[PDB]
Amino acid sequence: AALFQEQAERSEKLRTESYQDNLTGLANRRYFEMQLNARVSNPEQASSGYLLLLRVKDLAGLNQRLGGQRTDELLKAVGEQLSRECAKYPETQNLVTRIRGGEFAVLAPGMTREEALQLAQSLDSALSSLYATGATDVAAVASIGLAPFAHGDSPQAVLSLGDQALAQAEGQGEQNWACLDGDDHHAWHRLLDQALNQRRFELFFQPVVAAQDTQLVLHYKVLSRLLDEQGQTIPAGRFLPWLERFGWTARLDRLMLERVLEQMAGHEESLALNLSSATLADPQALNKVFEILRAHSNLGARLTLEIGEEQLPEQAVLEQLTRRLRELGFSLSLQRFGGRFSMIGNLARLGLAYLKIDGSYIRAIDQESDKRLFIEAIQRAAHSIDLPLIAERVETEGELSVIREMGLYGVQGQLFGEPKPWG
Repeated sequence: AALFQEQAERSEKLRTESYQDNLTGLANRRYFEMQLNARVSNPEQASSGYLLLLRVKDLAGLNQRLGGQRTDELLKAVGEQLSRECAKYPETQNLVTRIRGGEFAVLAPGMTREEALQLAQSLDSALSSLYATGATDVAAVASIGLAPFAHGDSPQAVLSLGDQALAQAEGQGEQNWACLDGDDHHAWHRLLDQALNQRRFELFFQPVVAAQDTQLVLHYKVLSRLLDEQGQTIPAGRFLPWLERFGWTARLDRLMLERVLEQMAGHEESLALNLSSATLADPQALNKVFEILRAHSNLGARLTLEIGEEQLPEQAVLEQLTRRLRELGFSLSLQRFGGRFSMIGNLARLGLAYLKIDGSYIRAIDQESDKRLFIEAIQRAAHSIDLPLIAERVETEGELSVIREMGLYGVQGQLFGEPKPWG
């Protein structure tokens, strides 16, 4: 509709003005804090990783010697070099940010120490091109700091050692980057290859219930758990980066889908299951998926496939993708959605089942008006195309009462039950 188009635009303007750095087009400090806050807390996404901080050298002197305009161009050029170098690490998607003046930050969930050293050094070399270019007249260009973080670290503390790493880089008149002080890489490689071959991944399930009546179950989200040697389960937050590191995500998708379709035959409930970019990229993996769905036409009305917003293929592949699924009787949704409509585009025509809102916007939504205001704008656009919204990571009675007020369709999170075994 022209109505959708207009509502989506308001929504984008609000997203951009709220969460995007005007100058560079990167994310801003608020978005980075929201992400750091949330991305250090949930079991499904990587526990550990690295924070990278980057500080342009002598910003004030540059402004004085080169002028404000020439300095703004350098800042954008720095932002662009940072995007390029981080692109190699798909987990940094949407987490490349400009904090203050000449200070940038990137969060890299799951990144190993070896990878962080590689990024530091490749970024350093990249940025040196900005001196050769004359974009800056400081030969050193910028200071870089890397600091590790784990699940359960306070965001304040993570920023603090990011700052120490950065300060350590500075006291070295010599060397622009510093990394603060596997494994075991080989154990994960063998653990995972075997586990896949042996089908030793369990299905866990988390209820997704109606926001407007929490006793009513909408579907169960399926989550993958790895068994250890003692039949203990390991969370996806820990193993998934390794699978992606080894390039085995598509293997898990295939195993998970066959297993889910086997288990659905014994009951009448609806389920949802991830479909990774890994599966979507290899046409041979994709076709096995269609093959597998064709054989289970009967279950299509009960299974929704979910793609992460950060893993969306081209609108073209997306459009045909929803088309093939619809012919098989299976439905498609987005999860981790952050309102990037200029990236979905033809959304109105996809006939998606729902959009699940990234838990980062939901956390503390009863206490942070910018989040509440942004989700309301998304609900406005979605409402006009009859596309329901489902909030992820609802943990609090306060968050839930606000989601109700906003008239959203669904809610999921600790408040309603953790991922557990079952039917």
